[PDB]
Amino acid sequence: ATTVNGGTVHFKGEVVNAACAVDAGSVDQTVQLGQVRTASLAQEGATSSAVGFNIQLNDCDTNVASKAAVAFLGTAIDAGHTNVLALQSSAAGSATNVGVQILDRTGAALTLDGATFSSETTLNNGTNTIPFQARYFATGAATPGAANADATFKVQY
Amino acid sequence: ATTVNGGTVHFKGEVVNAACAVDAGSVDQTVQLGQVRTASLAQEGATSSAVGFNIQLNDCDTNVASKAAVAFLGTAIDAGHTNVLALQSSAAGSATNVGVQILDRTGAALTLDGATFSSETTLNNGTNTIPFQARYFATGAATPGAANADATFKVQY
Amino acid sequence: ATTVNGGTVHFKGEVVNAACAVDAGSVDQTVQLGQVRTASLAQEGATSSAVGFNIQLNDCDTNVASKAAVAFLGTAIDAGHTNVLALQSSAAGSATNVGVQILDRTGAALTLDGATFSSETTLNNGTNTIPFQARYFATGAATPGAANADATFKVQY
Amino acid sequence: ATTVNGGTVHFKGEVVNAACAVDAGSVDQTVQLGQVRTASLAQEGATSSAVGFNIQLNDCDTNVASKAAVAFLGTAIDAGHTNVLALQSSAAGSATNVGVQILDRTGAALTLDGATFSSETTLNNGTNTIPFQARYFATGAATPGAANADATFKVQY
Amino acid sequence: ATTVNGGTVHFKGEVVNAACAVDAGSVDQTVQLGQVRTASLAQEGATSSAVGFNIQLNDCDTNVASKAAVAFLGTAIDAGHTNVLALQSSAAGSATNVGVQILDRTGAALTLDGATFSSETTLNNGTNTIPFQARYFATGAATPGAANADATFKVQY
Amino acid sequence: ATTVNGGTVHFKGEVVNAACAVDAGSVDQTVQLGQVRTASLAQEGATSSAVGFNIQLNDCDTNVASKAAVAFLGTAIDAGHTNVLALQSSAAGSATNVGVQILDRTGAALTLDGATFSSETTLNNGTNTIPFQARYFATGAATPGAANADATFKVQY
Repeated sequence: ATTVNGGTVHFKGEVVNAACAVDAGSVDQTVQLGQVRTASLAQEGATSSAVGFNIQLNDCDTNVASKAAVAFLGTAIDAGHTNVLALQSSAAGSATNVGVQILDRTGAALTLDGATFSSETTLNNGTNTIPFQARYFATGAATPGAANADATFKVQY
Repeated sequence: ATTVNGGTVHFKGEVVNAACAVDAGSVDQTVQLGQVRTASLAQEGATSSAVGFNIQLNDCDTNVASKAAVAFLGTAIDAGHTNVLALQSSAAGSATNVGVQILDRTGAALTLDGATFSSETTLNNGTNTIPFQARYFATGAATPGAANADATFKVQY
Repeated sequence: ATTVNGGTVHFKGEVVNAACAVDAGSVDQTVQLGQVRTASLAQEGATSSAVGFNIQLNDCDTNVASKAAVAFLGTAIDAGHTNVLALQSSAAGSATNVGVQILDRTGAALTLDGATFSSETTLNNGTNTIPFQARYFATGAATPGAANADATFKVQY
Repeated sequence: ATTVNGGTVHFKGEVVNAACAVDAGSVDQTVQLGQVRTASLAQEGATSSAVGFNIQLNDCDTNVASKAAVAFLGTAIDAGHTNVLALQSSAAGSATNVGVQILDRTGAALTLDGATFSSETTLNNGTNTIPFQARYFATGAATPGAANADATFKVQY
Repeated sequence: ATTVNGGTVHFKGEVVNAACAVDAGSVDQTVQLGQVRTASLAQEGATSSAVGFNIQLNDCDTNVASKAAVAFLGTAIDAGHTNVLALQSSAAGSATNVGVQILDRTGAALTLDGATFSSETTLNNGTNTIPFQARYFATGAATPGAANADATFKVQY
Repeated sequence: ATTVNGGTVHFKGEVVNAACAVDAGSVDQTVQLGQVRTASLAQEGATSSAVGFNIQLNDCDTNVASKAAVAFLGTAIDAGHTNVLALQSSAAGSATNVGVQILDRTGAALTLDGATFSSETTLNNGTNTIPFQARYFATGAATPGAANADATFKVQY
């Protein structure tokens, strides 16, 4: 009695054929960076502190593959600096001459092409986790405003 | 001085005459499933792990009705299997011979007709929450690709 | 002062005498299919992935009728295959030996005659929504080009 | 080499001398009304729900004029009811004893004479938009069939 | 080799000459209201709970202007109640004798004329955000059905 | 009993013979730019912040082709500046001496001819995504008004 309709529910997923699958808690997330002062970013080559995140992998069989690495794809700020993201801004006066890198666990930047791969990682029989860091990078004088970036990634076995 | 026009803002809502109303945070949402390997879906009757969601109800008076149940409506993959969604794909080569079910809290699939109702649930004077789960189901051999589903629902008092 | 004429505005609507009326957002719409490769459509009986749409009904009284179904009317590609649309092309070299079906929620094709009706659907006191799917179908070898189809429909109480 | 003629292309436009000009996307458009049941239109004074549209104005200087209003011109169904359109039908048995009004943002009908003007509207330096609504109106008992209306308009500064 | 055409991409934007510009994430959005029971809207003067939204402003210089306020423009349900939206319905039997207001941060309704402005707001050198609320309002007895509204806005410096 | 006709439904799609097909969610879309102040666009060579979009590809086989790139086709504002769109305006006083570019992931403008191609991109076995950015560009002094652009594209394997 007194039946009423509801709303709508969507679904998102994938079916892949590889060694180890990507956890559902890491297909889309949001890492914060907080704020950073212009006095810490004065000249070219300036660098702030870094925060970290991770990529979780589940149902990981060692008998079909041994190691794993990743690769990233974004948008360079300049053809001279081929390792810094551009700014996925809101087209309403964001910051100028800034950018964010991606640091490997070995401690180096990555080439944003989708072909440069990172170092290897030995796996287990189950849950595996690979950490990464990110930090701001400047190519000169900094300006106040806003800053947002966005990128995708890709793994290899 | 210097007045400038803005943009446009829309509104969506309903007015219903029933016992307990649907929360605004659950008329439209998006639950992720992540990924799943083809090796876990080999033969007919294959089953992966399940994630969960919930439906929130507010302003719920016990004096006009006691219990509540739901029902779902989608699209079957086959007339033999009357409890599995089809794939609301992008018509660009998604996965084949897969599908997603809906598991009740009593632990059974539901008939996608909009007439089969679930078990009852005792209510409170205020916020009430009913949980559900979903998981992948196969009817044979699996293929790589993509997978998206979509369905609506309907309650009863 | 300084009065200037404007343009012209048209109106389209209907007045029907039935149980439940058709929403204004679904008397005329356009569903996309994107693209599809010829390698996925090789032999007779080939099938691609499917996208979905819906028909919305409003002001729906249960006291005058209980269930509802639909029927479609188009143009067959052949008298042997009485369930596939032809191609409402632009007469400038579109694709050959392709076509689009309509899948019911029970998971079957429909006979394009305007007399074959689909399965029933229980109604509410208000907004009701009935989903459907569509996908490409081939009767042999496929050719590149373009593809457009068009059809009408009809309901029953 | 191998030159072939094409087709024909037309042009439509105006040159006016006033404060603010009419956008090209609103000299001719088509607003739908969907359907409406005869049970909602039973006696004289019956009223259905309303949909809305808008008129867009561009290059609007405030220094030459301040406010603006509109006026409409159509065909009355009766000399007693001087605010309801007639039915621009197809002379093949459309609906009887129906009609459509035009509601101002202040919430009143308009006199279809081309001399009754609406309320004022303060302007900006650029894009301005004035909304309006329309709904069905009856003067007695309704009949099934079809319904189409058409009208023009005129502004004032 | 094997070059294939793509689709079509559009663009929307504005160029304004003022103090502080409107963020791209708020020129067009959609706020939900969920559902509301008829028992909470019984007599004239009835009121339900409220949800909130905000308007984001970027690249905001304090040296050219100090404060800011907004104004709204819609369609009144009645000339007696000059602060309640009408219902931008689908002309297929939506709800009757309902409506939605707009509450300022000072806690008052707004006059839907496009000339009544709200209270001031002190600005920063960059991102600024102004919140607002909305809730259902009734002028008598409520009916079941649907409810949709739509309005535009306009700022001042 | 009491059968009533419905409306009309259209279909749009393509059949192509290439390596990787275009997703249905990206044959036609609309990216917003919001607003931008005239003070940020003062002289020739002025530049605002950028927003981003992407092109999704599905059912992508690596065994028939390896890399992919795109090309664009629009309308230049001048024969001296062969990389800036014109303004697909409404012929009612839009902005003057503005325009929008397209930035590659390598960080350069593109020649609007339909023959200049972008950089390569390594592919996967399935879903692939290629990002791009867009921003306003000026060739002198800016004017207030409106701004809309439109372009098509084309891929290569």
